[PDB]
Amino acid sequence: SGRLWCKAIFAGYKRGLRNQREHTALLKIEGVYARDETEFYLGKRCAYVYKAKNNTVTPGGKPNKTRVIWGKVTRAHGNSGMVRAKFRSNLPAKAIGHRIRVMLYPSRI
Amino acid sequence: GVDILHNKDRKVWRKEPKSQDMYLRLLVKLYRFLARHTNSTFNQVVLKRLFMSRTKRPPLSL
Amino acid sequence: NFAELKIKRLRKKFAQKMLRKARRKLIYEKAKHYHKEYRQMYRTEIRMARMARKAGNFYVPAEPKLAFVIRIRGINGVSPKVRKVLQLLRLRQIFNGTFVKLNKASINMLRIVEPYIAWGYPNLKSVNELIYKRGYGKINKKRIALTDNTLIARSLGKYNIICMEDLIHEIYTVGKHFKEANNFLWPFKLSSPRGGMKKKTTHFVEGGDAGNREDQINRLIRRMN
Amino acid sequence: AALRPLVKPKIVKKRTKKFIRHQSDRYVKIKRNWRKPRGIDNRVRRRFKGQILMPNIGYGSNKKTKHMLPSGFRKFLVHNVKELEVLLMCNKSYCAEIAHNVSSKNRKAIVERAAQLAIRVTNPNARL
Amino acid sequence: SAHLQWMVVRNCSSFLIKRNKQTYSTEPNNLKARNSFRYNGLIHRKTVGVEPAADGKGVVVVMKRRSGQRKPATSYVRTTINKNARATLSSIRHMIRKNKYHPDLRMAAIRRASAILRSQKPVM
Amino acid sequence: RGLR
Amino acid sequence: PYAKTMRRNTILRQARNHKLRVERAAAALAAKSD
Amino acid sequence: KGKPHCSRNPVLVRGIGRYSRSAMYSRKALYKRKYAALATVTKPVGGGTRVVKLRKMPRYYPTEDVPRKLLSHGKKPFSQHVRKLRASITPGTILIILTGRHRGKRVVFLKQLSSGLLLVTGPLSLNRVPLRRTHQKFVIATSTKIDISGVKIPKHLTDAYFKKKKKYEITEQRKVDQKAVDSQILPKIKAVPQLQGYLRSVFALTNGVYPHKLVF
RNA sequence: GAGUGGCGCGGACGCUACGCCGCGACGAGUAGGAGGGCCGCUGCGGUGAGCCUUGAAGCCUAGGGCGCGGGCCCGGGUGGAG
RNA sequence: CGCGUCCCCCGCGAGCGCACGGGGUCGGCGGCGAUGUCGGCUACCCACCCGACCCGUCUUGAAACACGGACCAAGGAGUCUA
Repeated sequence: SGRLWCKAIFAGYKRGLRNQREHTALLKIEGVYARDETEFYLGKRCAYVYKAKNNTVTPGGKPNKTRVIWGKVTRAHGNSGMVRAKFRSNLPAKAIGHRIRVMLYPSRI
Repeated sequence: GVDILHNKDRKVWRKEPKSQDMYLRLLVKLYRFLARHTNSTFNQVVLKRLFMSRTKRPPLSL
Repeated sequence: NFAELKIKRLRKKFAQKMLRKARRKLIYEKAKHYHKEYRQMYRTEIRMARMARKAGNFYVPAEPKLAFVIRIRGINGVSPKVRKVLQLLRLRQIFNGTFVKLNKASINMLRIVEPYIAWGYPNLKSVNELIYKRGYGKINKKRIALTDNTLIARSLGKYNIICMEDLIHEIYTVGKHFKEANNFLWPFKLSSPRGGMKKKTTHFVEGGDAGNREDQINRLIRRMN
Repeated sequence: AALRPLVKPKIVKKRTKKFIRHQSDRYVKIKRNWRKPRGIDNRVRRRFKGQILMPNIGYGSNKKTKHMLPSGFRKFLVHNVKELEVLLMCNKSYCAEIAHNVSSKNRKAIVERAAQLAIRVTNPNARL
Repeated sequence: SAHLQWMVVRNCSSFLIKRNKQTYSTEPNNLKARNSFRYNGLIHRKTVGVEPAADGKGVVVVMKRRSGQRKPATSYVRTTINKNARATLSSIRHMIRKNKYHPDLRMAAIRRASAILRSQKPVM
Repeated sequence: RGLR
Repeated sequence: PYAKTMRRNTILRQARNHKLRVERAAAALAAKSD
Repeated sequence: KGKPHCSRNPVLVRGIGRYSRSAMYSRKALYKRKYAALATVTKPVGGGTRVVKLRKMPRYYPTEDVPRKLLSHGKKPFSQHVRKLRASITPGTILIILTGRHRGKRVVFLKQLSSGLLLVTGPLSLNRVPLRRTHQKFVIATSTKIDISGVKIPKHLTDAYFKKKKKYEITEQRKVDQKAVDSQILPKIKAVPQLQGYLRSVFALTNGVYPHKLVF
């Protein structure tokens, strides 16, 4: 019926300037623009949903092309509502500036 | 970063004889046991000396 | 016929149990007496200060007996005289901490390394969390964690330091056996200060972190511990 | 109905890639077989950022899972049926492996015996 | 003695087989089949062997006798046990414990006998 | 003996 | 081992002081009503 | 011989009892409570008789077994765990089941079951959600609570009643149990105006609606 | 610690002692030194009732793997005598 | 917190059970599965982000506008005696 996930942009990796740590990603969740607002999103499940050539099995359905890398929002990055997330596979740099879905599925409210 | 000098951290004494002779190497097994198990410091000195080179254990005259 | 062995081996088992309880009660009552002492020490420094103010005089409190010296600068490019003193203070690594008793011989060893250390006059609570959280005993030349009192009773018991509280009392209230109880402690492996340093290079007085922070080491111990 | 090992822990590996030799990519005369660079100016030798890694002892695999195959067994290499009875007591820990230069007819004997003795073989269907 | 002729055999015996970071002994009376002081089956005065039968069915238990130990042809006294599993394993337990015969090979012999009885059982 |  | 006794005493004292504080605030509310 | 009294020291904080061991010695009255100091079953046989062996020694030992492991203490099974609720999930509250086939649906909470899973019946009439379990973590608790306090939820519909037995076909029991609870809640969600329409409708994130912003 | 006195036939694992186990601290590196290699090449004495025309060596390999590495073992192809 | 005994001030009780107690367990579950699907980390190709100058050498200092090296195979340098 409706959207049950919040719009996050994979802005880039946790990096220095001349070193990047690919294991941690830096999400930009739409609406939250301060460390105050990002208290809600800590521990939330987040998916990089993409689609590839070959039909992979879909749990609760027949094989679609759409795939996921399941992540978790770990903590607040920086001062301005950015958030660190850590994925079961280090995200591809294909997805820098593309949509990942921070879900409300690990609710605390 | 710890300011240690590793120059002398390895102690350069014998743990065992350099020899492959079995009769000595059985006497070492016997005094490996007696040294560490008995409270006697004698057995520690005998074990220590079974390791040592031909030149370090020179012949004692009658 | 074993009935005597069975009974005798159970009496020995029991004699050590009642002996534990008696030591366990001593350790309990020693700590209860120490709570009474720290009250009286803290309360008298107020009492003395007050009657001096009532008179219109001043109460200059005792120059402190006990410092907690943390190393704040690293291992690279250090003068030989500074190297030597820092390893006599057992500060061989950045953010290592040791308790140092103040006298004339010690304070001239803490001005010779002033740029490289941050020290002060630690609180009672600073001595607690350091000895409990970070407290590792040097037992048979091995850094072994103070997880039971009998680690402290086996090394230091000949100086009548038979529990964690006896060690804390001997450090804070710099006792006759401060040297042995302090050398028993391994230098405290403290983490980097959470919220940051102000400025490593310069002295605390000129907006830095190096040198003497009298009351103010306790702000940074709680930050680093 | 494959043979299970006694215990199947997590074979954790600190690196899965090969330590390829410095400038083995550039030249065909240079093999991939690792050689420590001992050049005075060698970027790889003196650990510049973003260069080829040098194999340390640090990458050493956990001793409990070292030489352990993905199946949880370790290889023991077997030339004939007389070297199987070696393994009939180290059965749940070690798997047999028939050597390349063992004949077709002699594998048929080893594989069939190993099934009797409940010994796992890594290459049981290797001539036929 | 045993401890001496271990120091000869430990590395350079014909039965010794080193490969794949493993060490084995193909000696005719070693139960755990491994290069070990305890398990070596030529070196001790008392030795327990467990082999399959001359037939297909049962286990032979090789006791080495106390007396003629320079006398190979009479030194090993073999007894075939062709019974149910539980009683084959019981007989071996009684032989070793209740004769006191090398009683620290008591369990290795049973585990071996058990694995021989498993072997000569028809496959599903 | 006191707890007898 | 004495830490348990010290903690119990601390918690009890804190609870008693909080009850006294609530009573004083009630007295203050009554004074404001007066 | 003695019925167990319940612990005389009330729990002040977890681990620490309110009364000292001198006050407790007094409270237990240990000043007048002081005190001084199989296998073989012979069955007859129809010979003589036999002595049969209970738990006979095993017929197969493997080539190697694993050693018995060390003993921890705080590692109970799931049957013996303590079950948390939030302050927000109280009986009567309307939840938003987030994750299921019933995702985004506004659904009435009944009771915390004895597996930590919530019992939830967004009336089958409105939501098309039955007598069903949900997980707390996979549910938003809304600040919209009906007065459910008067209902009689049956004992027999417990954790073992909603456990997947293994085609799924609805038992005539599960239809009776539905309606018996469905009939007690439906007149209480109609006592609040515009509420049944809310339960029929499904939760969505539309443009500008950021879950952190909306307190509810 | 010891001497004279007032029913059921049972119990994991181990200890190549050149082995196995435990606890602590530590780990840049040219020239250079030392050690250990179940790293590799070729020949000799022993040894494996080894392997091999039902296919040795060599070679190729988008195959399965092992070792920190030197390297190695398996699969498949080629080959024909070690 | 029995008391048999000692005087200044006036040597072993039995049970049970809970656990902030010497390093994780569940006596909790749920999906999927034969011609399109699962796993396969490594290896083949490709893409993207970050890093990333060419080795050997003499040198205080080499990516150097220092020298040697187009490419490949095979050979090729601390030996033996005293």
